[PDB]
Amino acid sequence: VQLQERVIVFEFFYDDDRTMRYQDIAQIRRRLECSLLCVTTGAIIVSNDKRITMYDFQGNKRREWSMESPVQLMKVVGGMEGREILLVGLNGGQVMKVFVDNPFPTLLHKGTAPVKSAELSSSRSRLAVIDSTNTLQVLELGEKNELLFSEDNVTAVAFNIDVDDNIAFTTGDNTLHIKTGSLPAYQQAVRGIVVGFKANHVFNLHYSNMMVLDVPHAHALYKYVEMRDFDRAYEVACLGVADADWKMLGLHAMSQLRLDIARKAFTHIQDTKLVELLKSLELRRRQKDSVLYGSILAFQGKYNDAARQFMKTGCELKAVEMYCDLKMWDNAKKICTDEKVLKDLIRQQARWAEESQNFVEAASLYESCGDYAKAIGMMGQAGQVEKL
Amino acid sequence: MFVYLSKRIAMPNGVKVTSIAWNDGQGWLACGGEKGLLKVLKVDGGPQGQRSGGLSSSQTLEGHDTTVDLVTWNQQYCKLTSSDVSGRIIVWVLHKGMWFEEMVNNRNSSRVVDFAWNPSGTKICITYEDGAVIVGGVDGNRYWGRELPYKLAKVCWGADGNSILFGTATGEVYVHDASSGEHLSQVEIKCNDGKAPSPLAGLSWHPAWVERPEPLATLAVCYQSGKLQLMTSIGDETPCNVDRDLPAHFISWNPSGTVLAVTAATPATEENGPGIVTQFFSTEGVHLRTLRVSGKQCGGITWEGGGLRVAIGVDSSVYFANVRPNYKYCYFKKTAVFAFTVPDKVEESVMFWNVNTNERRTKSVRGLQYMNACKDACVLISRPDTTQQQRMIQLVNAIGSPLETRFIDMELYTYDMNSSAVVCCGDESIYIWQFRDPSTAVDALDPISMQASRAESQERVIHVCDLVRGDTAPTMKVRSALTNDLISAMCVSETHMFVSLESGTLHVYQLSPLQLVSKYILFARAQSMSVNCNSTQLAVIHLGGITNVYCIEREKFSLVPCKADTIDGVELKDVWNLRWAVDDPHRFAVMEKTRMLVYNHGVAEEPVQSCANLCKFKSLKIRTLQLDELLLDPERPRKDYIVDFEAQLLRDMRAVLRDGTAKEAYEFAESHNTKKLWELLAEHTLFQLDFTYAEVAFIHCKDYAAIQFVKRVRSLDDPKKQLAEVNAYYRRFDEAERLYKDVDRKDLALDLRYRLGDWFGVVRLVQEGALLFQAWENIGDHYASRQKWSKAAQYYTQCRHYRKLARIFYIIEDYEMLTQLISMGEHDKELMVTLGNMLLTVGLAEEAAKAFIAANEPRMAVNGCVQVN
Repeated sequence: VQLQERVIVFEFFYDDDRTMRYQDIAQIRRRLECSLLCVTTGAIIVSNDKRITMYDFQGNKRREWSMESPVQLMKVVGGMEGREILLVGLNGGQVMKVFVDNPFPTLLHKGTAPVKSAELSSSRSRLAVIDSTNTLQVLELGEKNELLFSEDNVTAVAFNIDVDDNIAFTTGDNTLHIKTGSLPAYQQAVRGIVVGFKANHVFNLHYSNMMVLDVPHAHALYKYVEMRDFDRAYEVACLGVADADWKMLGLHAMSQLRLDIARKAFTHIQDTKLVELLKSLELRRRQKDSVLYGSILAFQGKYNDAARQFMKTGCELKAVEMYCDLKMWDNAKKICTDEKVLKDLIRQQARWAEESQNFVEAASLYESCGDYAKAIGMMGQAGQVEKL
Repeated sequence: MFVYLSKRIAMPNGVKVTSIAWNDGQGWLACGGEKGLLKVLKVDGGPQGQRSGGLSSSQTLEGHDTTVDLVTWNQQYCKLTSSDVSGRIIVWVLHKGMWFEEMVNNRNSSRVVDFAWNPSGTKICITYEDGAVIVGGVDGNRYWGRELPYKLAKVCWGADGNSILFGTATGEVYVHDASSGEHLSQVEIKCNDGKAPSPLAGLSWHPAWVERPEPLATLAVCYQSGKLQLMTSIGDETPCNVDRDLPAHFISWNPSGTVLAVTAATPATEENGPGIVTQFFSTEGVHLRTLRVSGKQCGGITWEGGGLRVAIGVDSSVYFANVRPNYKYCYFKKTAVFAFTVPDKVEESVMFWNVNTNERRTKSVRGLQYMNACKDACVLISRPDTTQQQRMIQLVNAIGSPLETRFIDMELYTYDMNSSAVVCCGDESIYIWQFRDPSTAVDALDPISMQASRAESQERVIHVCDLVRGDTAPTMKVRSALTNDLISAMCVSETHMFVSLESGTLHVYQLSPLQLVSKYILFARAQSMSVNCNSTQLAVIHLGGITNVYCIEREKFSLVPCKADTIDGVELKDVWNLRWAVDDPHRFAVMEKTRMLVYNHGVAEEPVQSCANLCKFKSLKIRTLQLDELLLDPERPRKDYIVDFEAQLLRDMRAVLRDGTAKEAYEFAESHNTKKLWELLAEHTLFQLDFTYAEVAFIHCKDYAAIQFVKRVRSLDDPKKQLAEVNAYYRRFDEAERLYKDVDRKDLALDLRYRLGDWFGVVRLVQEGALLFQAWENIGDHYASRQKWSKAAQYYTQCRHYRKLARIFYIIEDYEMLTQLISMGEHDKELMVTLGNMLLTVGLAEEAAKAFIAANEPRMAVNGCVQVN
């Protein structure tokens, strides 16, 4: 806290009763003039115009850097104790890392406009730069900063502290975009600027009001499922999606002949029907995408579409047996066309009628089949003397 | 919010009630009456005591020579106080369960008109008609006494506890100090005309929101004329003054502070005769409900300590009216959803509680006003600003992840949702947000949320009176064309939409497309409506209280108004909840009075004694939620608040399967032909190792997966493994692993525990006597996804999986072990490149360079040393 004549450094701690407390651990009785201030583990840093001066907690100077342009932004991005990184933006478009042990800043970004705000990724392998024109550029850092994306009229930006490729930026039309990877951005249209971004929350400040907004991981999951990339779909899902979302993910993974992620998506559902579907599918796989999506839809509850899918591959026998096993022969008769399979299907009808205590119908089915050897006994059981 | 009479207690001798006061802490109701009648009854406020009618104690006290005029309670010490016309005041304290006097005083100066306790229950303001005030302590230590000049008639206590509000005989209200008692200020009144001094009948300030950032309008000032003015502070400038035509004599806030109750003794002017009419409002002045009983004189009105019962002194008797508060809740996908208030916030906390896994996700919603659900999604409607008439409509999924949002700037009053639209009605206009293509088949592949996201939204705003057709142009322009018939209720089906008007007309629209396809005439205005599964029958709770199930026929769809055909055998009074069977169009459950009835085809079952709110009705099962107990510990829901009932058909099938042959169960199932009965039959015969009944049951109800399961179980040989698999099917995993062990097969047990995905159990099974490392890695992934970095690091170190362990260490800002990792990862090259890049980015280039040379490529090492100088 920079006061009118001192700088007071507090430290936060918890007592025995698990109630957080503050203790003032340092006072620096130096009237300091700066445009930017940054505290760290053991030293404070002030910055005015061109000069960045780092002081210890007593008040003795520790280091100083002279830049090329006046400093617009300064922010500690974390590091080892006593070797903590800084991030500086200059009027010349230079974004640089100022290690508190080094006297030499390292160049990250060379921009064409004064840098108003810039933040580093959680993994610090990607960088977001806001220029003087309120134009945001996110690039992959390296020997040359390869640009990933750019978006205009950005008022604020934040990186996800817990997730690497997850950005949340608020534009000037009071809209809060949330990008993940290469996907488009979920848009919420909320007032104020985004000041923080964790894995499952967005801390958005509007004047004097801080609001915590949930991060929809289902929205990214849908898009990842749509374009048939499933690794990122699973990774976004693990951050917390509803049970129906896991169900849909597993079903789509199965329908793309990708069962390894399917076995993992149905761990979070607690629905044994999909689990037995999975184990039957792997029973097949230990021994065709249009063949097995028919099986998926059969287990789903749409047998007509399943049979159509089995028609698509040209093998009608599997759909014929599937319709036989449901014991509705009306829909099984049209699909079956082989000369022997008509007799086989009516024989199965006769056997089922025999086992279903429907004796007159069984006799009629046998007369259609012509199996008089069993038809005599079935007709005797039915009890019509004249027909006998 | 619903009300219904549920008890009546007669005073001895028929002595007319003059005062009544109900304790909160324990439940000791107290009543008073002329000739010095004073009674203390004990009622159990728990739902068990409401079902069993618990009245444990009844003691007639004495010590008053004339009518007991004022009765007040102290809930911190459970101390009663009573008054008399003669001018005596008696305090009463419980000794070993009974009531005895502790102090009797007689001022012999004036008649006491009020006294009250602070929220702490530490000071009592005994005030008289001459204006004399005495503030006494708990024991009796007189803090201060005064003789104020004006004539006092009503006295309240400040919410904070440092101010005392007084009321004059004329009608003016002042604010004084708790300690000094000087004339601090005067409340700004505007309901009072000021032409003539009107006496006041209610003055209560509920302290439930003292430490609230925006304190609610819990102050209440009521006059004998009937003008109610709800203020939020001592000198609030914009009260929510809501007027009522009826007069007023007594008011009472509920213990939650969320409902005010104002009672009036209506004379024989009306054709209904003399009576007692109680109006129940919310804190915003919204009129919630009204209960009318027969009587001539009103003695008082009290609330039960749980705020679920109101005791009304009608002439020479006491009525207990059970109060069903309007709970904003829903249930879907094995997930209850319910909102509740915290005293230190303005927002409302909406818990999404999965009861199958007890998983809790709390969402903060500001000014929530509606909640509903369908298939795979829920709808939350809120008003973030009370002044600004902007309504936020958020479609969310099961765990609360927001799916879609809309903002409509018109004043809605009724709301509803189906699988493809959200419909909200104001006075006359109707907003329809179709967020999904209704022609698309909702399934597990394409749930409501995914289809809603992938598709486009169509918003319309139509009027009640205009005959919307298929070719009518959609518009977002509300119309305030002055039509007298305002909308009173509204309901939505999966294929239609039903609006009720204030007169009693019933418009029936389609949805896809939006056509006003019919009109009907109902017995009176509908205050609540619901529609069966296939939109053939429609249950309506009218304004009087009578519920009727009208028939809706597509053949009889004509634009001309006509009478609607009801259903015989269904005429219910005082219904406060209803649900329709989502799979059977005829069955429906009704919570009325204190009991549940499960109608099928119009004929009910035996009443079931319950007060749990109805949540779901499906597969002959009825899931209900005891919200009155759940809201006592909103942050700590217990599965014991979920109560499952069954239909008589289901109970009869259970009885047949319990003590009957398999053939009798088969005959029962074939005669009644319900999916649930076939599933139950198949389950019971599978647990008894007979598979033909299971096969025919899984054939009659359409389930190909279960048929394949039964065939797979049949194809096995060892019956113990078959019973283990059957236990695995029906979520009996402990027994399945037991029966797998009993055939010396631990492999099948660990496979079961891995497929179910409790990797803790896989760890337990593996440790008993690769896969242990795999289970540890999965637990580490689970703990990482919940941002538990320490425990994830624990299980990754136990797994010895350094690729993710390094990322963990980078996250914790713990570079000691990060630099350590090189020694144990030297045989990994890619890990070295990643570690060197990480330490390059963090600036530690020495360990970065040694990691890079552990990768046998030092050009990046010298590069990193150069870039950091």
